[PDB]
Amino acid sequence: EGTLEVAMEYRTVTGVAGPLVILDKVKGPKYYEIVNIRLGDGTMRRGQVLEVDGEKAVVQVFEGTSGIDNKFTTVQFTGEVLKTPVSLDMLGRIFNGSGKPIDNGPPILPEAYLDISGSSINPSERTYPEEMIQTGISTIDVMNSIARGQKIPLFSAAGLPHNEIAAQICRQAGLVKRGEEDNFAIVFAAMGVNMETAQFFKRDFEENGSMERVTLFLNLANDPTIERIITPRIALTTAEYLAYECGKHVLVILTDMSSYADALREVSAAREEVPGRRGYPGYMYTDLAQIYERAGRIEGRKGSITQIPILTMPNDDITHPTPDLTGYITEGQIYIDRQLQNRQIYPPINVLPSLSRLMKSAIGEGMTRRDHSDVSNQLYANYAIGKDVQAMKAVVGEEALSSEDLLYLEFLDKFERKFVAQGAYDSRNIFQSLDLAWTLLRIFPRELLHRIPGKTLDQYYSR
Amino acid sequence: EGTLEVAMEYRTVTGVAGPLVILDKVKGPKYYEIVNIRLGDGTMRRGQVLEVDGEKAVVQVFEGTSGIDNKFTTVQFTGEVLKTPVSLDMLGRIFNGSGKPIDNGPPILPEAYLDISGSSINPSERTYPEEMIQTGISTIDVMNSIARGQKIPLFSAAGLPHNEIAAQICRQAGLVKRLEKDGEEDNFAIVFAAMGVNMETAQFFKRDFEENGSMERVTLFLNLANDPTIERIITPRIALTTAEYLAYECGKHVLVILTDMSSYADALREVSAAREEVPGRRGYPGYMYTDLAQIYERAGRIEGRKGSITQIPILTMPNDDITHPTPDLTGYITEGQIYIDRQLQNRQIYPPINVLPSLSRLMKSAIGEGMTRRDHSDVSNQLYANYAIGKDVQAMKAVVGEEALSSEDLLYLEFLDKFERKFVAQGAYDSRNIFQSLDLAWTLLRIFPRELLHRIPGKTLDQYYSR
Amino acid sequence: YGYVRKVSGPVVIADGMNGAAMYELVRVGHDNLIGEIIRLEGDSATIQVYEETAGLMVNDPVLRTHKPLSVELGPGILGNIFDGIQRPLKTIAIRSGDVYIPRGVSVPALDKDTLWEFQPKKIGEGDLLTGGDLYATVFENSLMQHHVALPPDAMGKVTYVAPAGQYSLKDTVLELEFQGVKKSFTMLQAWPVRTPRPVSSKLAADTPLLTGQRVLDALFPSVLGGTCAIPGAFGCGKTVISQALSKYSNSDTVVYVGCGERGNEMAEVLMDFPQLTMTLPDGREESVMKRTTLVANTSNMPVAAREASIYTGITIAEYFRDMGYNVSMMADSTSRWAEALREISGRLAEMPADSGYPAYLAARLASFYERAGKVKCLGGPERTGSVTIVGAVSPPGGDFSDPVTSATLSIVQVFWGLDKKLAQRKHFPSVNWLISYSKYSTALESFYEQFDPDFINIRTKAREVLQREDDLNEIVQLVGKDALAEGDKITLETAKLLREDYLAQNAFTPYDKFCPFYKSVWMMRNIIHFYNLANQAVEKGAGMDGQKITYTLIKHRLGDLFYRLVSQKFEDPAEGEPALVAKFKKLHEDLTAGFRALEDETR
Amino acid sequence: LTLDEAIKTTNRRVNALENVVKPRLENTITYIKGELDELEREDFFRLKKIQG
Repeated sequence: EGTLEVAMEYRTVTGVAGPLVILDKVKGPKYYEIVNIRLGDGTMRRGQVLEVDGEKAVVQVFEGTSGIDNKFTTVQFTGEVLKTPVSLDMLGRIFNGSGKPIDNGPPILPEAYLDISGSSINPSERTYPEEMIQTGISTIDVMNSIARGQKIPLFSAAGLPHNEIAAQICRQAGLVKRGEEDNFAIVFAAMGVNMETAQFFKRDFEENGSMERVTLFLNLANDPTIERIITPRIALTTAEYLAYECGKHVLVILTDMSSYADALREVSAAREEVPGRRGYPGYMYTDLAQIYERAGRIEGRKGSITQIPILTMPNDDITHPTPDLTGYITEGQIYIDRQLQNRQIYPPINVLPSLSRLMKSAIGEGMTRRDHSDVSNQLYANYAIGKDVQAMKAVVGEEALSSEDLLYLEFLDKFERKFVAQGAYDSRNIFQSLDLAWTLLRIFPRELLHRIPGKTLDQYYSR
Repeated sequence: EGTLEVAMEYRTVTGVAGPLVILDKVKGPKYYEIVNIRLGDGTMRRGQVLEVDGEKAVVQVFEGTSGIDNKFTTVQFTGEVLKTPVSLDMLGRIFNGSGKPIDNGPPILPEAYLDISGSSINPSERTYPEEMIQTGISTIDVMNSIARGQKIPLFSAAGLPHNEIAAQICRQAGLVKRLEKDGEEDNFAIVFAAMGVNMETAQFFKRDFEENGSMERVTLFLNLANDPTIERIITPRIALTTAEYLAYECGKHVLVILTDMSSYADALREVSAAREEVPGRRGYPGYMYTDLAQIYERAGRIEGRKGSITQIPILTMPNDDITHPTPDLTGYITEGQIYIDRQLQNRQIYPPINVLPSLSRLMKSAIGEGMTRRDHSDVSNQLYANYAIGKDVQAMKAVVGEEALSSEDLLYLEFLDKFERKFVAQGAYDSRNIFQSLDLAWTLLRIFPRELLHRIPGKTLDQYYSR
Repeated sequence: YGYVRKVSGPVVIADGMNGAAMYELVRVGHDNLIGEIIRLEGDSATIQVYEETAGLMVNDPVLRTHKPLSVELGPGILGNIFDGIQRPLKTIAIRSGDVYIPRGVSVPALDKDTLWEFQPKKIGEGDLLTGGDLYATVFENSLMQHHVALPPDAMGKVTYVAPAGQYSLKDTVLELEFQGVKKSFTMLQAWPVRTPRPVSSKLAADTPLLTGQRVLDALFPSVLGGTCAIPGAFGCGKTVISQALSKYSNSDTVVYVGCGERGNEMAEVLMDFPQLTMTLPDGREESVMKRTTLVANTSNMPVAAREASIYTGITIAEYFRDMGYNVSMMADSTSRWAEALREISGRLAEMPADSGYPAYLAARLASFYERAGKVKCLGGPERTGSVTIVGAVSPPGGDFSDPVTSATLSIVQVFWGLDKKLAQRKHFPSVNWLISYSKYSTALESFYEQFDPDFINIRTKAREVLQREDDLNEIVQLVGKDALAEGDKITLETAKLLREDYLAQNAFTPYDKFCPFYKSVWMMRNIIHFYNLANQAVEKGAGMDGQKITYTLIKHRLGDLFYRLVSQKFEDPAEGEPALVAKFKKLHEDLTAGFRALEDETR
Repeated sequence: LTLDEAIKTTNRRVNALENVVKPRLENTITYIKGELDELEREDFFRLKKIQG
C-alpha cells in the first residue's frame, strides 16, 4: 500500500463571519474534506469545507463559530469526506445527531467505514416492491397498504399524535409471516425533537423489548442545527449497510421531516443561496430526493429498505413547499385529520387523501383478497360523495338528503365510526376488517355501485 | 469620401460568458459598432457592441456564443451602426430575424442603407390620423375603429387565436371612406414581423400569406423560438425601418403587424441579466419603457409625405394579466387596446374580442361623416352603456335570483345574449362593410325601448330607430 | 494539461484553460469526470461537472477533448437503458458487480464487439451518395429494421461497399471519396448534442397521435410530431399516463427520458415492458421493451446531468426520426431540469430574473420543444420521419402561474390540464376538460372528415354540454337544488353520464386499458344522440309536461337503456372491431327506438 | 317562503362567499410577499455582491 500520511494542521484562518470560517494559504485542499477545528481554549468542533478556491477554503463549522480567534484557532484537514463507522453491532443502541454513542456504551467497532451520501443504486439494478408489511395498524394494511421497499410518509400537522402513531408502528412492526434473524431491523431517525419526546421515545423503545433489533438516532433541538442535516443521512447509511450488505430488512422511520427542512432553510440562508418557495433553498428537491430515494429492493441482494417518514404541515397546509416536494417524490401519503382528532378518534387517519401508489402491487394472490382493490376503490370513492352529501345537507337542510344522499351520509357516518377507529394496540387482521368494510359498502345498495362490478365482491361471500 | 479605412481585426477575447464576449485592448471602439466574428472554424457571426469603457468593449453576439475560444477567435470592427439594406425590391420576400433572406432568392440590392432606429421626426411636423381603415371584423369596425396611423395592440393570452385573427386582419385590410375604397400606392404593404413563434405557427403564417394572393404586397420577417434570442431584439427594428422606407421615402400606406411583444421583453430581460445591471419591476430592465416607446412611436401620419404607418402589435399577457410590466407600459404608450377574453373562448366564439375593456383613444377622430353614418358614435356609446348595465344587472340577478330580476333586468340579459350571439360572432372570412353592421347594431339597440336609449340623442334615434 | 482552481458544488473553475472553446467536453480529475465549458474568463474557464464533484482537490488534472457534447448514435441503442451521459447501465453492472453506480468508469456508449446482420441496399460501386443516404439497413432485433445511414456532411462515390454479413462496429462499410480522398465510414456516428440533427424541410403534421385514452384522443387530441404538456401536480402520478402512451401509441419507437424521475418508476418500466406485447399486422408476440429506450437518470443522480439527459434524449429521438420512423418522447419532470438550471446559474451568480430561475429559461425550453415536429428527411430514399415531444412540468405548489409552466404553455401547442379535484375523487385520468386545450384541431379536420364527419359536431356539442354543466353547477351551488329547469336538468343529465363513462378510464383494467378510436366515436355519438333525442322530446311531448317535465319519468322508464349507455364502457376491446361496432349499432338503435316509442306513447 | 329564501341566501354566503374569498386573500398575500419581496431583496443582494 501507498505510504500513510498524517493530517495537515493549519492556523491561517483569515476571516470569520456567520457560520463560516475562512482559511488561506492552504496547501492542497479537498472539497468536503472533513475538518476538526480546535480553538485556543482547547475545545474541538467539526465542520465541512463547502467551497474551495485558489489557496482559500471556506469552512462551515458544526458547533457554531462563537469563540473563534483569528490568531489562535487551528484547523486540521482529515482529507476525506464524512464517514460513519457502520457495523452489525450498531443494533440495539442509541446515538447523538452526529452519531456519537449516548447509550452509556463503548463506541462502535466498525466492520468497515462507509462514506455517507453514498452513490445511487444503479437504476437498472433497482427492483419493484412486491411484499406487504404488517405495521400492526388495521387501517394502513386494509387500505393504502405498504410494500416491503415502498416509501410512504405520514402527513400530520402540529399537535397530532403522529409521534405516538410512529412509536406504535415501530413496536408493532413485523413481517406478514404468511425469519426472525432476518426480520425487520428498525432504524429510527429523530430529526429535531423535544427533550420530553426524546425521553418518551427512549422509554417506549427500551420497555417494548424491541431494543434487541432497533437502533435510534436521537437529535434534540438543543444540538447544533447543521448536525440535524447529517442525521437522516447517517441513519440511511446504516440502514443501507444493514439491509443490502448485511441482509436483514429495515423499516426506517424519520420524525419531524419538516424539522429537517427547517434545518436546511437555516443552513442555506446562512450560506446566502438562491431561495425557492417560502425562502427554502431551490435545490431542496434534490436534497429531499437524496434522502427519500434510497429505500428499495436491490436485485442482487435479498435485503429491503422501507421508508416511513413523518411530515408536519407548518400552517396545516398541504400546499407548503415541504409537503409539496414530498408528495412529488415519496410515492403516496398517509393523511391524518385534525377534525377526526377533534372527534376523539385515536388513529385520526383521513382516508380521502390517504393513497398508496404501489398498493396495486402490494395486493395480489399471495396476500389479501381478489376484491381488495375493488373494496378499496369503493370505500375510497363513496366517502367523497358522502362528504359532498354532508356539505349539501349543511347548505340546504336535513330534508335535502334524498333517498340516495341519505345512504351516502349514513355510509360516511358509519365509516367514520366503526371502520376507521382502532385500539391503541389493535392488530386487526385484514379479513376480519374487510368483512365490515364490505358491510359498509353494502350499506349502499348492492346494485347502485357504479365503479365496482358486483361479480368481484360476489367472489367473496357474506358470513 | 476622399479616402477610406479598412476595418481593424483584433484576436483578443479576454472573456466569454452567456451571449456576450468581452474584447480587450480594442482601441477606438465606437458605441453600437457592428462587429463580425470570425471563429477558429472559420464560421462568421455578427454582433453589436453593448458598451465601451477604456479599451474594453462588451460585444453581444447575435448567433450565439457556442464556439468562441481565446486562441483563435478573431473579431473585426466595421465602425458603423446597423444599416439594413432597403429598396422596393424588398417587397414580397421573407427574411430571417437579422434580415438575411430565406426565400431561396438573392440578397437585397440596396436602394440605400438606413441606420436602425431612424431619425426622430420633428413632433411639430406630425399629423393626427386622418382616415380610418375597414378591418372587416365587426367588433373592431363598430367600436374602437382603426385609423391610418393608429397604434392598436391586440391583448391576448396563451391559447387565444391572436395569430389567426392577425392573419384575418391581414386578409381584410381595406379602406372605408364612403365605401369608395388599383391602389398600388394605397396598397397596405403589410410588414409582418414575428419573434419567437412556434414553427407550426411559422408554417401557418407562411402558407396563409402564400395562399392569400397578396404575396406581391406582404413582407415577412421571422425570428423563430429556436433562433437565437439576440436576433429577436433587432427584428422589429428592422421591420420598422423597412416600413419607414417603404412608406415615407416610397409613398405607400404601410401596415405593421408585430407579434408577441412578451417575447421581445424576454429577450430584453435576457440581455439585461447577461449584462448584470439593476433590474426593475419583475426583474425586467428599467429602460424597457424606453425600448417599447422607441419601438411604438415610429408610426403615424406625416405632413410632408403621402405615406403612413399603422401598426397592430399583438401582445401576450403572460399570466393573463395587465399589471405585468409589458402590457402596462404598452397601455401607457399605445393609444388603444383590444382584449381577447378567455371567457369568450370558453363559450367558443371565434373572435373573442370583449368590447368592454377594448378602447381606442382616437376613435372619435377615426369616425367621420364620410367614414360612417352620423349616428355611429351614438351606436358605440349606446352599446357600451347597454353592455355595462347588462353585466351589472346579470350580477344582480345572479346574487338575488333570476325570478327576482325585474323586466328591464330580463331585457338587459336578453340584450347581452343577442349581442354575444350575433354581434360579436363572425366567420373565419366574414368581411362586411361598416354600414350594414351599424344597421344591425341599430336593430340590437331598437330591441331596447326608446326611453331606455337615453344616451342616444333623439335626432339619431329618429334617423335610425325604425329604419 | 489543465488543473482545477475553484470547486463549488457542481460548478468547477479550472486554470490554464487558454485554448478552451465553449461547450467542449473536458476530463476533470484523476477520475476523469465529464464536464462542459459554460463560462470562459481569461486563461481560466468554468466547467459544469455532470458527475458528482464531492472529493475533488485543487490541481487535479483537467484534460481537453476538443469535441462538444456528443452521443454515439450507432445501431443497438434500442432496448437499452442509458444514463444522462448515455453510459450503458447494464454493461456497467455486469462489468462491475457492485450494484452501486461507480464513479470514474469509462464504459463505451455501445459495445464495439456485437455482430449485426448487415444487409447492404441497392447501392453500387461508384454511385453518387450524399449526406443522409440509406446505403443499407441492419436488423438489431425483431421489429427493429435499423437503417444505417451515411452521416450528414458526407458525400462521394462508392469506391467500396461491404458485403452482407455480421460486422463489428469497428468495421468500415462505405469508402466514399468526394475530393479525391477516400474516406471510410463505419456504423458509429457521433453528433454534437447541442446542435440539432439537420433536416431537408420541416412540414405540417396531419396524422393524429392515438393515445388509446378516450379523453385525450377525442377532447384534446395531438398530432404525431406535436408538442404536448402535462403539468400533473403532486399526487396525480402523470407517469401512469406517460407509460400508457408509451405502451399503446401508434409510434414506431418510444424514447422515454426521466429527469428527476423516481428510480422505482424506471424499475417498473424495465420490469413491465418486456412482458407486455403489442400486436403488429403480422400478429406475432413482440415486446415493447425493444421499441423503447430509457435515457433516465434518477433523482439521486447529480443534477448537473439533467440537461445532458434531456439533450441526449432529444438527439436520440432525432436520430430515429431521420431513419424515417415516427418516434414519440416523454420527458418526465422537466421541472427538475428547471431546478437544475437554477442551481447551476446560482453558483455562477447570474442575476435571477424571476423566482430564482435564470432569464434564459424560455430560450432553452423553447429550443428543446422546437426540436419536435414532422420533417422530410435527407438523402435517399425519401423518408418522412417525425418526433413527438410530450413533456411534463410539475408545478411547485400546484399553481400554473409557475415560470416553467408559464413558458411551456406559452410555447406548447396542445395542453392537457391535470387537476387536483379529479385526482382526489379517484377519477383516474384527472384530465380537466376546462383548462385543457388543443391547438391541433384545425389540422386534424381533414382526418376527422375522412374518418367520420360526425365526430367534429359531436365534439363541439360535448364541449358545449360540459361548459353548460359547469355553469349550471355554479348557478345551482349559488341558488340550490330547487328551481332546476327540466331542460337544464336533462342537460346536467348525460353530462354526468359523460363524466362517469366517457371522460374516465380505469387505466388498470383490461377493458379500459386501451380505448380504440372507433369505439370512442361510437360512445360519444351515443351520449350526444341521447342528448339530442332528449332535446327533441323537450321540444314536443303533447304539452310541456310530457315534453320536458316528465324527463324524470323518461329516466324511470328508459332506465335499462341508460344503464346500457353507462355500461358500454365496461366492454373489453378484445371482442374485436366487428363485435364492438355491432354492439354500438344495436345499442344506439335500441335507444332511439325506445325513446321515440316512449315519446310516441302519451304523445 | 321568504324566510326559506333568506336563510338559503345567508347559508350560501357563509358557506361559499367568505369561504372562497378568504383563501383568495391568503393566496394573494402569500404570492405578493413570498415572490415580490423575496426576489426583490435577492436581486438587491446580488447587486450589492456584484459591487463588492
